[PDB]
Amino acid sequence: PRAPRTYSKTYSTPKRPYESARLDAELKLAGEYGLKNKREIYRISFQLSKIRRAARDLLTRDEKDPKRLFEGNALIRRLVRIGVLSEDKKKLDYVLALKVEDFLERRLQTQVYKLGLAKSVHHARVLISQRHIAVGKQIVNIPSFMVRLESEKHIDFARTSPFGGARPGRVARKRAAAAGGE
Amino acid sequence: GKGKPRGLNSARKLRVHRRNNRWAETTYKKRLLGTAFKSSPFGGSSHAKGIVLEKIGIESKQPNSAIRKCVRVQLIKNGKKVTAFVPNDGCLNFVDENDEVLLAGFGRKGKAKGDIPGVRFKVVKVSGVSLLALWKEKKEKPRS
Amino acid sequence: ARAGKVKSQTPKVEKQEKPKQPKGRAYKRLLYTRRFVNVTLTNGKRKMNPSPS
Amino acid sequence: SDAITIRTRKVISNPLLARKQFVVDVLHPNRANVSKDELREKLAEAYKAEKDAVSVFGFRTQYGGGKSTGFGLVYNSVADAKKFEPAYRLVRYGLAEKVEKASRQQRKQRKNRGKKIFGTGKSIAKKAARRNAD
RNA sequence: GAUAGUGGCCUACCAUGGUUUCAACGGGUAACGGGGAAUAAGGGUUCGAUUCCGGAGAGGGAGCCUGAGAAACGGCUACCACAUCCAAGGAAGGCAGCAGGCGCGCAAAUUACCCAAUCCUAAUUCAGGGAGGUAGUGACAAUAAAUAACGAUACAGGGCCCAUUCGGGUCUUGUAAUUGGAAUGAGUACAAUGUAAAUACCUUAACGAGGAACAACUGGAGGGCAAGUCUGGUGCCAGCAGCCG
Ligand SMILES: [Mg+2]
Ligand SMILES: [Mg+2]
Ligand SMILES: [Mg+2]
Ligand SMILES: [Mg+2]
Ligand SMILES: [Mg+2]
Ligand SMILES: [Mg+2]
Ligand SMILES: [Mg+2]
Ligand SMILES: [Mg+2]
Ligand SMILES: [Mg+2]
Ligand SMILES: [Mg+2]
Ligand SMILES: [Mg+2]
Ligand SMILES: [Mg+2]
Ligand SMILES: [Mg+2]
Ligand SMILES: [Mg+2]
Ligand SMILES: [Mg+2]
Ligand SMILES: [Mg+2]
Ligand SMILES: [Mg+2]
Repeated sequence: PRAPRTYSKTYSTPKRPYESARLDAELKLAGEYGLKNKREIYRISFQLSKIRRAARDLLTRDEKDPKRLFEGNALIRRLVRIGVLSEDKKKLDYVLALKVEDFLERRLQTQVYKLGLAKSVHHARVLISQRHIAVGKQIVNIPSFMVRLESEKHIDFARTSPFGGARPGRVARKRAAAAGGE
Repeated sequence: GKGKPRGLNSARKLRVHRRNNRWAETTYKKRLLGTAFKSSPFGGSSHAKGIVLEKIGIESKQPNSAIRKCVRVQLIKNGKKVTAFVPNDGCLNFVDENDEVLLAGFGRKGKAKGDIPGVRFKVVKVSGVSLLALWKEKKEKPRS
Repeated sequence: ARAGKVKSQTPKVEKQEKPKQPKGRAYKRLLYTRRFVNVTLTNGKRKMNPSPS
Repeated sequence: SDAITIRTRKVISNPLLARKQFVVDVLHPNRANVSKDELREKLAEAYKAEKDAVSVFGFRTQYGGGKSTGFGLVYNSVADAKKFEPAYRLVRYGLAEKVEKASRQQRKQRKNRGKKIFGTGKSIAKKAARRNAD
């Protein structure tokens, strides 16, 4: 009889399974951003949709009306923080025009790739999974982390691991050992 | 015009009329009369276990011709006798007389499948093990 | 027996020991390469599984 | 470098329990997990109070090492620590010693058995003896 | 009169009312009510045994004792139903508490550890608590995501300095049981956390990757509907096929 825990399904499947063009688009997207699943894409889409729902609702209310002024503004701020909206477009009307690419071009994946540190997206992903790459001296394991624009300045290798300068570890170490008494 | 009443105080008529009409919608009727419990061999349930009486080959409907390999089953829960199709090429010789079998529906919601006349049920599991598993040779039938 | 004859008849051909497919994100990458990177041999109507005959 | 930069954040002075309570934030660098005893010692050195008048509990590593966050209390005297601190914690520290109960089930059974007799069962014993005999 | 008190609540005398096509009454419910849940343009439709709030019930029906409070069932008395132990005189029962068993079935877990937390009870800081928590089982659902990453050489595609025929290939790509150093947790495991004591997590000494491993399955490839008129077998048979076939 303890208080229930809240779950939420964070993605939504397409309403039509084998829409070929759509499928191809999805594939292309995956290729672009080193996505393990269509599931990731779906998640992103769902997120976008949620935002859109909010925005539309806000629009439906009169402009300069309190609720719109507040909630909508907050949403806009959030978007700007995340780095999906640009400073030109703090508008709420522009929130509807966002599209899936802007969210994917903001993952700790893509960001990692686009700052050096990588050589292709797959490599970056591997690095992320492998516990290389820290943000604010905090090692991030998550490929789809959503880099918060002000933290984007701080993406670097960890103080642990090689690459960012510590003990080589595992394979290199083994090699060294082998070299040692020979 | 339009057959329905429209007036701001009609409401009741709209309700009652709708209720009356609803009975022409078959699914609704089924739900309300409770024909899933009173009739139907499965007691409104997704699956049922039964004991194999005998193995019967059934001749398919027209355009087609082939002996289908079904099984006459008597269900444990009520005692009603039903025909159940045994899917896949071998499989009929996995069954035998006096064997406990798990039957699902066919996939037509009470109606008969394809060309097999009077058969409304699949065979899923014999003596506790999946037919598919047996067929693919992933497990063996642990006698009866 | 009438039942299960065709299966009995068929020659028991064994699966060839192959190099394994790179499962996961790697697989997706491979697929992408096959389709939209290479764009190899395009007829106009771009085919997926062409017959070798 | 071992460093072990210890920090006492969120310091509430509590006269009602004769203690000082705080969030312990400790830095690692290159070293995994600080150990409680060491932390306690450090706290004692910091605060001048005795090592047994210090209590530290509920630690978690930052993820990816580097830091550990936990909770710390420093009592005014050892006596105070003894008479306010939970028994388990004391035992862990090394001050108080383990209470030796049987498994609770056994205790329950014993209680039930006891319930079944009215008064101290010396007369009962005698009855069992004599009656058993004849 | 009775009750804590109001009242046909019951009793005496009297009156003939009360409800109803704006469904009374009766019947059914595979009906506990609600908060809510699933779906999701707007309107709706279906579900709500179940974590909170009400209400009922402790096999069925009665009847009561004690008490501020019970018509209580981990109180009692009886009957009916089912059942134990017996030296046959008698005696004890009530898991819709937790664990567990049998049965029923399409359908559901350990006869585990503890009051440390949450709260509750008592004469009470102390004792008690299968309330509750903690692990065990658990692909109910839900979140995050490993199953490789970057190189060289070796055959092809693409930009082309110029296209007397070449070709260098200056630049970019894919493909080879070619080959190369790097990276890693999945595991293990000193420790230290964690914890009531432990697991596990998070942190980490030590081990831990080269194809035969540290191997991804589940379904499909006529159409609907993404994907073959490839190669064997079968020959209106075996079978497939939700539908057309
Ligand atoms: Mg590390
Ligand atoms: Mg009911
Ligand atoms: Mg209901
Ligand atoms: Mg309910
Ligand atoms: Mg029920
Ligand atoms: Mg019962
Ligand atoms: Mg009772
Ligand atoms: Mg009981
Ligand atoms: Mg009770
Ligand atoms: Mg139980
Ligand atoms: Mg289940
Ligand atoms: Mg419980
Ligand atoms: Mg398990
Ligand atoms: Mg397959
Ligand atoms: Mg098939
Ligand atoms: Mg085939
Ligand atoms: Mg097609």
